[PDB]
Amino acid sequence: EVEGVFVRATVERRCRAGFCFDKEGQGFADGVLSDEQLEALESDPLLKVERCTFSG
Amino acid sequence: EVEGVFVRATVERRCRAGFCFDKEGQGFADGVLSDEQLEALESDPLLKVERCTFSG
Amino acid sequence: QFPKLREWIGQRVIKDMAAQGYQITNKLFESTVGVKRTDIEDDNLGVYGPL
Amino acid sequence: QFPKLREWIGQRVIKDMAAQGYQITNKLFESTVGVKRTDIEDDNLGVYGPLMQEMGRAAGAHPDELVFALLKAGNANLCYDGQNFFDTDHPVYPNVDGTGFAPAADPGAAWYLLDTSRSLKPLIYQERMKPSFTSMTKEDDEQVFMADEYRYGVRSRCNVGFGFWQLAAMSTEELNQVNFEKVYDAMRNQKADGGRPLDIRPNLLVVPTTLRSKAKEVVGVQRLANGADNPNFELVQVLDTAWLN
Amino acid sequence: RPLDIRPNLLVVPTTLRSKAKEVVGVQRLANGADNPNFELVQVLDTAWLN
Repeated sequence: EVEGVFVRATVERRCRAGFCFDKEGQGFADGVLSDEQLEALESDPLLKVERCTFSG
Repeated sequence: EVEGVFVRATVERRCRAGFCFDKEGQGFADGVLSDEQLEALESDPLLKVERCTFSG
Repeated sequence: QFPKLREWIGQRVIKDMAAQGYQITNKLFESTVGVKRTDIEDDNLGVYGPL
Repeated sequence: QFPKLREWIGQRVIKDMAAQGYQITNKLFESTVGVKRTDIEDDNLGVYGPLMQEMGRAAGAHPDELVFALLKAGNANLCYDGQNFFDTDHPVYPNVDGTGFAPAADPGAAWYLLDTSRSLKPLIYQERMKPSFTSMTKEDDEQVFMADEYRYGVRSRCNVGFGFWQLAAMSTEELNQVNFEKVYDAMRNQKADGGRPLDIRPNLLVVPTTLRSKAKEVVGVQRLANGADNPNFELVQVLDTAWLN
Repeated sequence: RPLDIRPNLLVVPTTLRSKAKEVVGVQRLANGADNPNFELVQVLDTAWLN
């Protein structure tokens, strides 16, 4: 099981091309790959964040 | 009337077809009918709740 | 009773306490037998009267 | 442990000693109930108020549940050896040993107790009373009462625990003599590094309520189930429980 | 969670009084084998039923 999910329509910093804008991607508290890119992508939320059990 | 919907921002337990998912915001708080099943319906308001009457 | 400790899984599974009312009423349980004044006061053995 | 003291002829072998470091993480447990603030005062029989304090009773009962859940998982879970706690292929230095309804034979007088618990933090009481949370001003008049727990069991010694019984008492030669006394012999025959004994003294028998009477018959009555005999009378004292199975 | 029940009363009709006493009250049940339930539940007999 993976612990870590953000499902409150919450905002996170995801960078597409030359800018970082609101979007929900990985949104997990565990990492095995893309750690350096995840840091920029996984900036903790701006707004209310609540976690669930995807169990994927 | 519906004294409380107990829906906004919260998701409760909904046991259907043998799998108890969490969605559809079926929260309620009254003694009208299916009072015993009210426990099962409200068995997992995992997320923060925010009541708002529908005046039903 | 207070719910069993399940797990962390990040969030809290909020629970609701259970009311288990059980209504029950009362009844009446009389019984008796009819007799006669003359019979009680005229019998000699006297076993008619320990009612 | 040290190697056995060997004979001396011409020179001394400078032996070495092994190490079996065991790793196990911590888990977090919680149970909370959401209640209406107005309702707790709106009562005259003194009920619906003690329920919030009932989380203390729940937390007090929690460690037993955790330890016995780990006991149930014993067959599934792995010990320091890397095999299952109750496994028939426990790796000993020269060869492989084997210790595999819901039985378990344990020592109690040893310096270690099997299935050791971990009361890492106390049964702290978590509460949601009034102007301490947002559930009560920018929300309904809701209050939650919770008991946080940060404990976990341990698979301590898989070379002293035995399970997987057809626990029975009959004929004093085939059912008990070959299963319970078999476990007795296996536990007392355990050998450590160098071939020395572990000084295993089985004195704890843990079984669910279903096996309580039959365990009492195994330990407590001179005759087993047919009037033949009972070699295992007053050898292992059984404590009943229901948390497992 | 277990209820932690401690059954200590055995109430049976008169026709079962002897069998209940055998279950609790003697070391052997009916064939000299054993009685695991000896001195376990104190049996009280009753004749208000059946």
